[PDB]
Amino acid sequence: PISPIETVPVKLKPGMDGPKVKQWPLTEEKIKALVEICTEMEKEGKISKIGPENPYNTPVFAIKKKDSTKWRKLVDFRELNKRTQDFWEVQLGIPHPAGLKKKKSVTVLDVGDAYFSVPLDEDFRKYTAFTIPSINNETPGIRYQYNVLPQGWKGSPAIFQSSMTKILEPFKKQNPDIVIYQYMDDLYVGSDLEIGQHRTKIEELRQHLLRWGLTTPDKKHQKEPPFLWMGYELHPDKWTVQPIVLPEKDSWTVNDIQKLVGKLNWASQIYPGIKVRQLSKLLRGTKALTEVIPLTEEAELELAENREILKEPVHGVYYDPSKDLIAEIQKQGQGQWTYQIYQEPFKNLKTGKYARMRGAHTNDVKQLTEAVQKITTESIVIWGKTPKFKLPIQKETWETWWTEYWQATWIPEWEFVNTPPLVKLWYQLEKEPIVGAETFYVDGAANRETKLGKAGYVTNKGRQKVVPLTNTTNQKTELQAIYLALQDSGLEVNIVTNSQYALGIIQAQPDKSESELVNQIIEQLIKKEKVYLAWVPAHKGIGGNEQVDKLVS
Amino acid sequence: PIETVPVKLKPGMDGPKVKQWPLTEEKIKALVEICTEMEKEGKISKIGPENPYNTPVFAIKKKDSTKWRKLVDFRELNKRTQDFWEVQLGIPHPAGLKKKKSVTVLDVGDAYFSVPLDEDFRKYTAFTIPSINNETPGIRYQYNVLPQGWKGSPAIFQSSMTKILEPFKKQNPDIVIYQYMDDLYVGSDLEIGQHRTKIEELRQHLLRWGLTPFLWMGYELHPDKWTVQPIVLPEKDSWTVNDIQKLVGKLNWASQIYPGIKVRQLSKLLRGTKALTEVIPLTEEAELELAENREILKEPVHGVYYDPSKDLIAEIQKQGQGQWTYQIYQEPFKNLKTGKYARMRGAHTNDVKQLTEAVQKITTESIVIWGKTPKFKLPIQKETWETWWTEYWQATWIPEWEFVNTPPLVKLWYQ
DNA sequence: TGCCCCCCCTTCGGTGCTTTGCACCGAAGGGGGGG
Ligand SMILES: Nc1ccn([C@@H]2C[C@@H](O)[C@H](COP(=O)(O)OP(=O)(O)OP(=O)(O)O)O2)c(=O)n1
Ligand SMILES: OC[C@H]1O[C@@](CO)(O[C@H]2O[C@H](CO)[C@@H](O)[C@H](O)[C@H]2O)[C@@H](O)[C@@H]1O
Ligand SMILES: [Ca+2]
Ligand SMILES: [N+]
Repeated sequence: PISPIETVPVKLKPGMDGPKVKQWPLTEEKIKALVEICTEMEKEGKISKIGPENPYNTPVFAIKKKDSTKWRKLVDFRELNKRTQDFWEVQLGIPHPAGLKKKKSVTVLDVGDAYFSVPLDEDFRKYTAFTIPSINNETPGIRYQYNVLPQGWKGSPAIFQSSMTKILEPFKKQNPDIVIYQYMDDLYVGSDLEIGQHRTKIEELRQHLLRWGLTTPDKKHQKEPPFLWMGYELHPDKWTVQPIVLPEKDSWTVNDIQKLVGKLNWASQIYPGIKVRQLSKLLRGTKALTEVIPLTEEAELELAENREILKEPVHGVYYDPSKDLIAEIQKQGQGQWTYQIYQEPFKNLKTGKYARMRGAHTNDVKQLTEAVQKITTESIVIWGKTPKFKLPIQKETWETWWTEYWQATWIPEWEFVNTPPLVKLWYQLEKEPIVGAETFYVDGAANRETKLGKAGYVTNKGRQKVVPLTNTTNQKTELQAIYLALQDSGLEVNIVTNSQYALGIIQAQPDKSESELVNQIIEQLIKKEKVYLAWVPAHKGIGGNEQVDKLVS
Repeated sequence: PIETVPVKLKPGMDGPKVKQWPLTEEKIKALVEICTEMEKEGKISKIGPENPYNTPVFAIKKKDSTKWRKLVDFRELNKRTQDFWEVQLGIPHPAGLKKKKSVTVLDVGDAYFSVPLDEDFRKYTAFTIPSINNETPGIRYQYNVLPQGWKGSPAIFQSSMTKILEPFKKQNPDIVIYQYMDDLYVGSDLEIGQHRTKIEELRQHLLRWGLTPFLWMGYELHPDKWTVQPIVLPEKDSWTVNDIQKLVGKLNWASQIYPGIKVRQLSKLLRGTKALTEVIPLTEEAELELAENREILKEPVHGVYYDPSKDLIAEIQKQGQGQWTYQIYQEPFKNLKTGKYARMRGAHTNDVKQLTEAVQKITTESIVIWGKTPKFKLPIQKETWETWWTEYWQATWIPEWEFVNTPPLVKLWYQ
């Protein structure tokens, strides 16, 4: 046969043979539409018919193109993919319009039958064999093998995407004034040239692609803005995402909320202030995908707030490398954060949100540090540099945090922005014991079998307490003893525990916790004026620790 | 006309399949310029997706260096590459390198590019250059010569290296030379001027082979001036209840290292239920118990020696105010070295930058003293470290590390 | 009823010290999106 472009050697995993899966029953409406498409691939030379010496076979089906009258052919190579060698995908990410520079001339192209315009590895074509019913399995039928990249094979996207780059590489090197964003078969080409020289280079590229067997039909040739590209709309000075459809159903299932939150996440890249905490909080729970969930009072308000954000059309701007990048974060409450990235005020390049709750106990300062890290990586991906940060945290607050924390932490070059609610530390433990403050020696204990336990304290002023606890653990009683000391103490208190577990949690100054008991401890710590925590080894005959260990054990 | 040394992987192991992480604009421009020049010289060649292997790559600037230096994270490949001690291509470690008054480190990695690599092994040295905003998909390359940062390059080149060093080693028999990865460690007891003179001689000695990042840079060490940070008990004459509680907790922990420490007579001082700020005198039995404990902390730990077959482990503690402590060990509580860093670069403003400098300092000391790179237990969150550490790295090697979170319940290594 | 990539939110099981309870993390399955 004819040889299109340079092929790619493909192998099977060692000791593995081709697939033998046969075919499942197919409806007559699909069997009829398939034999028409098979004949076209034979004419163009994309598929050969000879396969009596081929014991392999892979099931085939067909579904229609996205809002297009054409049926798409697909082969379920899932058995072949298990037996095919591994590839390294050259697709490392997704391009974003916020990283595009403004250009005077723009063109968008789509390659015709891309996968079918690249020659497959000669020795591998035998394993791509497939059978199609002739007339409801009455007669044997037509067997075939792929001569090009088939849709459904795990190696098809990587092989085409790499061969596409080799063809464009000489064109890009010989035209440095041009910018080419290649993503699968779709092509973005922009320059600051006059549209006449632009359409000239565009046709030069169209011929160059045709010089390797790649068609560029005019039905997909976009010459006039707004350019539909990667699901956005590209205007000369601004860009915006294509319209987003919000399901307005009155009976929400589990699968409905999953679709709702997914669309809100996609919208948050340009629509600022999107919240999905209370809406996603409805999905937690081992519920079936069809179970109907009633929307809570907080989730209904959250959905209404998101509806108001999407009523007005929002647009982003393009990147100017001559100006700095500015990233401004705002706290939304309940561990929610939104940010905007811009270069000139009120002209956002893109927006986003960070709502990840990592860890059982945390504070806003930690969550802000994590949001900064998300933005930093996101900015390096899109623009290759770290933005200047405007954070709702005072320099004094941040200085106190990182200098005193035991883990290394840091924020890049940033300045304070007085946009409430400000992030702060809600309490600070003293570094030295408090003179004149009552000293509480706390301890706890619980039975590993009965899950029953006691927790109490004893002070230097003679004050004592022991409380029995049911359905508890060693860790819970140790926390409970600290909570008792905080409740029964003045505004200034020294507390001596032997609980490494509790002390590790509290010293990290959390302001929120998944544990109801830790949250109550946090509430007491904010009320106090001076708190000192100290640790002592257990069973060493130390102060009240030996005394209170007997009381609770 | 040089035949290639065949290389195999450890049996039962595939190749490295580590994803490429995002790179800043300045690092991508540096890699594109370097990889284009390395492609003209045949040192690398483009590959496709049929190669399932990949290794991260980025660029660094060494200390006081204005030009970029390509650096590949061959950590996953080195662990999967056969250990050349079994092929007897290992480099013995001179115990006298740590005793010389001055040690200079030279980047001799540029010489590896002259030796070809085994054809069957080139597929494992694959890497990918990313593009800003994913304008272009991954541009994958693979090595055709000995790559920098790979543990097999100095081993294969060692036969070539010892010949180039024979005239200098014989003219200067009192100079110790050690080779580790892309670096060459040269130590002598001469005067500083005569030392740098002998270093400049060794540079021009290599150019005599070069005719038949660059060699001009060098960094001076002083291992004879390296000290250790011992465990110390504070000296007070009036002790509060809280002071003694901290002391007993510290001594109780230290007893895991020194089994002779007792706290029986000091714990009995904390018999009652006293306020923490109450000053209490020391009993007669307690004064002897404290004095006897300081003597134990002076003498060395029994049974602590370096095992060449065990890995080195390093822990680092953030003490604040720019202070950083560290311990190197193989078995727990059997520390081979303890130390403390202060006023490093980035002090009082950047924790990640200081931690990066400490990791480099500890690894360098480990190479000089034992010829190994330890595995680090870093006191930092995983995402916090992986976001910034490349911006402050200035070494040609990269050690293994994991992340921990240990609150300092007992200020053990720094009062 | 196919293939490849990226993002967020939740669950679940493995791992190692807080230890036999509890906290963390990476994989996986749901969704969004791209071709
Ligand atoms: N469902 C999908 C969608 C896309 N693809 C990949 C992506 C692309 O690399 C290739 C599609 O090749 P085509 O060239 O046929 O793409 P279109 O449907 O746009 O066809 P047309 O505009 O030329 O008439 O196959 C795919 O596997 N499966
Ligand atoms: O920082 C750890 C981080 O790096 C990765 C990818 O680069 O792995 C590298 O670091 C590990 C820890 O030292 C090595 O074991 C590994 O060989 C090396 O590639 C990630 O795996 C990890 O998240
Ligand atoms: Ca197409
Ligand atoms: N106990």
